[PDB]
Amino acid sequence: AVTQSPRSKVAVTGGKVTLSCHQTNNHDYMYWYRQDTGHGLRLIHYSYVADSTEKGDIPDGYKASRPSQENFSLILELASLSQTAVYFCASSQTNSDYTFGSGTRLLVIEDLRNVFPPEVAVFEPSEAEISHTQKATLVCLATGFYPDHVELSWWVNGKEVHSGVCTDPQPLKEQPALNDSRYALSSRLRVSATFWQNPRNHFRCQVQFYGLSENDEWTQDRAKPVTQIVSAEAWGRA
Amino acid sequence: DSVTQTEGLVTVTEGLPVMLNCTYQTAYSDVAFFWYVQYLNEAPKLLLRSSTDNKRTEHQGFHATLHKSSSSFHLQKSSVQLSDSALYYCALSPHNTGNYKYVFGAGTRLKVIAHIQNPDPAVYQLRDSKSSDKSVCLFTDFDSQTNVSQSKDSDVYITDKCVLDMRSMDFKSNSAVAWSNKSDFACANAFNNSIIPEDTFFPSP
Repeated sequence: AVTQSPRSKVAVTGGKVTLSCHQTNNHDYMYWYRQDTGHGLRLIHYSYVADSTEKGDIPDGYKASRPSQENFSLILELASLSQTAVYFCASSQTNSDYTFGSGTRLLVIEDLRNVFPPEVAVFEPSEAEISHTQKATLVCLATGFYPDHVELSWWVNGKEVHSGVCTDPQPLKEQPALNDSRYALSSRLRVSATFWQNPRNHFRCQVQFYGLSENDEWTQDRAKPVTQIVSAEAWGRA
Repeated sequence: DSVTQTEGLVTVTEGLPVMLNCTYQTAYSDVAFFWYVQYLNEAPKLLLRSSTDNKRTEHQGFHATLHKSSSSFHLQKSSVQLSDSALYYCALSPHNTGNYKYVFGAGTRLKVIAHIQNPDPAVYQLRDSKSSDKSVCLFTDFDSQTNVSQSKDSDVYITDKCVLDMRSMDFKSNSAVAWSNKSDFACANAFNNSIIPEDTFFPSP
């Protein structure tokens, strides 16, 4: 009923940015909030009127345009480092309770040169755990990525699994000293010893990275660090 | 005009109750009150709403009763579950004023922790599948009352505990991971910085 676009953006200090919202459900009201740890959800701009806008609690550094009843858009002329937050779009009927979009993670940085996709690696379960508890834990490690815009998933024999899985809620800084430090994320997949012992079983750790877009300039030697998937595979051992 | 929620993080073990406070300050009389839940990376979704004083609302074992007299709209639950770990927003909305807009509180993050009936702490070493020289130390099977802490070394990385559930075995387990590149990194030396149990199994092998 409510869709946000883009789902993720890496922008540059000074660059022009545009976040779009498209309501499939007809509503008079549409809002744009930014979510911040400590501040919570704060309003930037809203629209009562299908073809005009009104300023929220923090309109500073923002511009918003509602050219349709169904389309409310957020615009930043000079993307500031301050503007990095998760943005939420919500539409409501005046009487009605809000319906929310899934949100867009926007990251304004100094150098797109800091952008890197992850390195994924699968670590085989220990024979010690295999004997002691008759269970086998596989570890996945996604390292050296910037920004922390990743989604990790496990795939057993071509199907996505959720049971016996646990992923870190938030990633962790590799060099906590540096401001623009790269990240690391771990995940655990626990199977029964039998399931790992079987060499015919296939385990895959999938990492969806969100980085640069097609339109972003890349004047560097290394591969453009665009939005992509990075995987690591494993088969049982006896 | 003003919505005030409990500050920080609320850690509760599964099966136990919870109370997430929400007090407000509004000039208006006809007002709608809300609780929205936000599960990791998903949109905030309505959980409970009421506009009538003293009436109790129930949803997923989550109740809230409006107390206009003390400006209270607390969120409660008698027996919390692991799926209840989320960020909870308390909200206020004055009806019949023209321009409809919410007034949110800062939010309260609830973290729910597993009840481990049969623990057996251990630190195993895992090896990489491709080109097997890299290693990770797996600290697992400890009770929820064990807290993992980050290393005093800048070359060592330690992730916080995280429960996983094997639905088939009705079995749940806490795990924490440690890795480093440096030659000075042992699995026996990996979780010294943390209060690890006396009966922590360390394989020779």
